Amino acid sequence: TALAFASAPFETWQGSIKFHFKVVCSEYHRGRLRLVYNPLTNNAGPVAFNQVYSTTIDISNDREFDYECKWTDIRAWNACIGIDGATSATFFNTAAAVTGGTPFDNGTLSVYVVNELATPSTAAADVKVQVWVSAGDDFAVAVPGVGLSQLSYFQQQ
Amino acid sequence: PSANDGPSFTTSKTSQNTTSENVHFVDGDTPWTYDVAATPDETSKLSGFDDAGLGEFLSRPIKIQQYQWTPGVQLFQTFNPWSDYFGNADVLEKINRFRNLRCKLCLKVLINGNSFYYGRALLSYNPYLRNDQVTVNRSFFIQDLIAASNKPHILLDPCSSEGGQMCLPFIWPENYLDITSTGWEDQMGECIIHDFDVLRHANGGTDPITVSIFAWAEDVSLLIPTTVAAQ
Amino acid sequence: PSANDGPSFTTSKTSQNTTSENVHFVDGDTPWTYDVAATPDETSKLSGFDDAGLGEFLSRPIKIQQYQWTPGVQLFQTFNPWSDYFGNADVLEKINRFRNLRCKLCLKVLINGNSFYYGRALLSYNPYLRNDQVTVNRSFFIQDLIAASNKPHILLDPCSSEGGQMCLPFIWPENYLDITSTGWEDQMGECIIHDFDVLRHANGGTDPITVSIFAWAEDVSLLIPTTVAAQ
Amino acid sequence: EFKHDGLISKPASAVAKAADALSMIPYIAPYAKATSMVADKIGKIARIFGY
Amino acid sequence: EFKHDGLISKPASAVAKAADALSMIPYIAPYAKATSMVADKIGKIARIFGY
Amino acid sequence: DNSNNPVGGNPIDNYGTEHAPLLKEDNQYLVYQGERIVSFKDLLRRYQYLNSYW
Amino acid sequence: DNSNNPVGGNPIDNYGTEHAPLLKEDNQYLVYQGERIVSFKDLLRRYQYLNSYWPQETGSGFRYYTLDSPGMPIYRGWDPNGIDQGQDSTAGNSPYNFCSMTLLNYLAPAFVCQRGSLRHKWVTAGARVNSTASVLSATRHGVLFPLPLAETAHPLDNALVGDRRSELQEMQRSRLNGTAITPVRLNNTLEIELPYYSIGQRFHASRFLDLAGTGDTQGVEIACEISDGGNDANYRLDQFVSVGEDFTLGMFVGAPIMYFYNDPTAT
Repeated sequence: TALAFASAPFETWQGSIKFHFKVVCSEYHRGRLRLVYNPLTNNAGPVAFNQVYSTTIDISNDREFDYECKWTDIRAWNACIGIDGATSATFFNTAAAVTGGTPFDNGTLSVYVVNELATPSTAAADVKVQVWVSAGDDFAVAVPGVGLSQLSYFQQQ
Repeated sequence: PSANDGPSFTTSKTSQNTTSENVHFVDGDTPWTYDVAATPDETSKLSGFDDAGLGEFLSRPIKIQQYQWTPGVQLFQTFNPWSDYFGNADVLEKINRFRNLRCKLCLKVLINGNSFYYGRALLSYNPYLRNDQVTVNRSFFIQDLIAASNKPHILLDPCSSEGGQMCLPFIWPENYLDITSTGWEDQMGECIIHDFDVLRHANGGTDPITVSIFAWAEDVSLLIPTTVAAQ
Repeated sequence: PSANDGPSFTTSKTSQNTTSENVHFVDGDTPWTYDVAATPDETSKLSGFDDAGLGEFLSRPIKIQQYQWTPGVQLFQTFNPWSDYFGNADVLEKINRFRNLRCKLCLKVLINGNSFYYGRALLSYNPYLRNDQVTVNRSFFIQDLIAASNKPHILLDPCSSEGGQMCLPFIWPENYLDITSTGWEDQMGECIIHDFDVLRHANGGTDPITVSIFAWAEDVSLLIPTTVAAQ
Repeated sequence: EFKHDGLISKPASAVAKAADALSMIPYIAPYAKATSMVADKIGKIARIFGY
Repeated sequence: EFKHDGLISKPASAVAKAADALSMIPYIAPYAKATSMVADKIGKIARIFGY
Repeated sequence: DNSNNPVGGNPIDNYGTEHAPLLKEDNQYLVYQGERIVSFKDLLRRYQYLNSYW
Repeated sequence: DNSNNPVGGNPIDNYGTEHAPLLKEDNQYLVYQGERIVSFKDLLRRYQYLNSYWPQETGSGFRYYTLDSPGMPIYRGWDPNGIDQGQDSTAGNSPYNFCSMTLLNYLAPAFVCQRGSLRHKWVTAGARVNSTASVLSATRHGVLFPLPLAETAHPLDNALVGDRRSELQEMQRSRLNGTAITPVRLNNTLEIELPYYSIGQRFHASRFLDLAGTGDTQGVEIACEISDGGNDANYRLDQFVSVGEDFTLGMFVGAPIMYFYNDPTAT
């Protein structure tokens, strides 16, 4: 991403990250999504409506919508993993919840189902959601470092 | 002030009477105090996160019920919103060493629907129900929808797929009902979802749809501390 | 407003956006609302009991330590006030689904004494102690009272039987230390009671006297909710 | 521009309390150089953008 | 601050008869640096405290 | 209704009362970093070792 | 009645009519000293010799000596993690630092907090061979992982030029971090300053004595070319430490426990 491109030469970051969700569906696919922010991690089952930050968007009026995750960490600056270090860690899981709470990130953002997907017929409906990502207004980077000393534009041979 | 202290700290003598949030100290003499003179600055606390606090914990919504209509099958459901909200594990840690509650439990119903589904259900609320030998709670009769349409009710359909929010007032002959006593929230009004016929679909689709019921307490007055574990 | 409702109730259509204490609802259409128009009056809530509330729960004092001087025996004690206050069972239910804390833990020492008892003890506070390979915590030496008399300290005697209250500032390199992580309050400063010699008595009385240490958090900033159980 | 001891007269690196205009976009005049230009034509704090 | 030949304009080490305010405490403004600050905001003789 | 925007953008109610609060902290780099890095054109003017030649 | 004051204070009539008379002598330092020392922050800005480092002790052939040192000077005595080895009281051996006791090392464990930039000088004294045109270079490390004090040699005299370039790319001098270089035959002195970068940290533990086995977040790598011929065995690097201008210490919590002893016999 351009967000990951512009933050690789640095060692600290802070600020807000903007996530743009984009549901591809017909006009007759209805339901509610739900966007949990959890600073640490989500438990293995259902997540309660209290004890987390959530939004519960209806996808009838807003099929496309962005959500800005502000800075709610115990520090002022988190560390930067780099593009070199992000290739070995799990940052998008879609089968379980990812592990946040590290000194490298600002928590985790998860999507749950509140109301089921309603269908206009007996056909199998394959609805997808796209995650686009950008920097928010708070976003800053500092400490120029060694984050791109191992990167290259030539393949591995 | 005086007497051999520097700019970094302060030694004083405070008052004989010390109050801090339900504990009073009536001291026999003025104690000594060592202050380390630590004033932090701004940009040391997160600003803008006063929305989800500890004092307004009972105004946080929890999903008390979730049901699914399938085409061909009716919704006849019965729940107690007061016994579902205050029977939660996480709110019961916050109403724990208190005794008096006096809330107002506003709930909300969300239904997703589609333009091809149709049918309609009635959600009604019975307010008090303590020595109530009438207002039957039994199996489905279509003639139980006439008595239930005079109670506080909402109509939920899948076609427009809209609506549903009631306020559910406190109504109770005492003020500040106890939290210690057994079954303290059970007989304070309950909701029933009757269905008028059956969920249908116009293209012969058989997918279920979801009816979600959220609830939260609105103007909480939680005020007398005690040592007894609140049920 | 209009449309077939009476003085006892109200049916309206509320907004599409519903916010209530960290849960937002972005609805696809304006839902329906049934209000039962229940305004209670005065003389239905207890007035004057806003002192011990839920939001200011961490400002409630708890007795973290209790010791007894006997004549002939010294007090050399060591405790961690941050690990004694926030290791309580009842405050750990209130800091439970939060993550950031940032308090200031003011403590208080009460000693009862008598005009015939004498002797004196020093209670000192070590502020940070994370990568601290100095400021030994060992057995009693009289030469550990010279280094401990430059730390925030109070002098406690039985003769005047007075004094004792420190403020204990936050000092920590990050703001808003985590509550989820293990040992999150242990390395934030600890108190030691040294005794200068020994408790004595002038009529040969041998009764013990009690030194009580209370503590409570002063300006709490508890603000980010999470699903993880707070240790 | 090319001036004698220009690093002394900068705020040059940092906070410079009125230099919290990092959310402002630099405007480049239609044939503006980098040296004798927008570092004096935008404002005092246009040297944190590299000009 | 960062000025040209700043050691000439100091009293810099010593007596400087009005520099017998060694019994005064230095006040630091809430976000004061050491360079372009309290050495000019307290007084002339605030350079014996190291500022 | 802003529904196929190539750059996106439809702000839904998130978990903050105060929008972008880290821009209102003026004296932040007097505490943590000492300097702020805003552009790459400022950072491209640091020399860096490329290669050696015998 | 001011009877258990933690700082004391109850002035009883002492043997002077005039209270504090030595503050009323304005021209006292025109007679005796020439200067007055009021603060330690003024005195911490005198450089003081810390330690010396010999580059012909790590590798072989013509190579590139690199030394990962902390930004704060290491401490003077019997470490459990010392870089040298001395003969102790049991007629055995124990780790020991043969470095000096600077004023920064003296003042820092009596305060809780510490923040600021730190200044170094690298002097490069000794003997040398006539065929040197080396460059002495200082380059800073990252602020996530503190590296301990270590010494490494990178060989530069391979037959392949690519296997020389791969050794020059294992170095911190090749990175985007701040680098200062100088030629030894022309200036031989760096005079660097390590800024206080941090991962959201307002200060660090000023009472942390184990700098040689852990390091801090202001570490620096010092690099210098060396050959295996004689008369380079006396080529060394001298470190002079001092204190930058944004430096401060926290709250004073008393002097530490001190120890007095001379240097042992180095074994």
